[PDB]
Amino acid sequence: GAMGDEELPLFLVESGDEAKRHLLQVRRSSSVAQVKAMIETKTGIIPETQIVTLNGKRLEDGKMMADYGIRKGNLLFLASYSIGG
Repeated sequence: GAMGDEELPLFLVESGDEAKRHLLQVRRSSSVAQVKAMIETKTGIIPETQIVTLNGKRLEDGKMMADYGIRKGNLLFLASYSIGG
């Protein structure tokens, strides 16, 4: 509606392969649920299994980027659940 920057950039670093890098713009107030929603739009990995991690912190449900005190174009580490057993 008017001039103003709300959304904030981000950096996706695949844990399995550092070569896989993807910069995505998402609001800080955006919760990991919506943020990861985009992460799926680019990677395709189901959210329920997508384990993202901020600066030493783990991405929880309902938690917003701002909750982690992130910054414009903050670093994010992408991960995925494993079998183990």
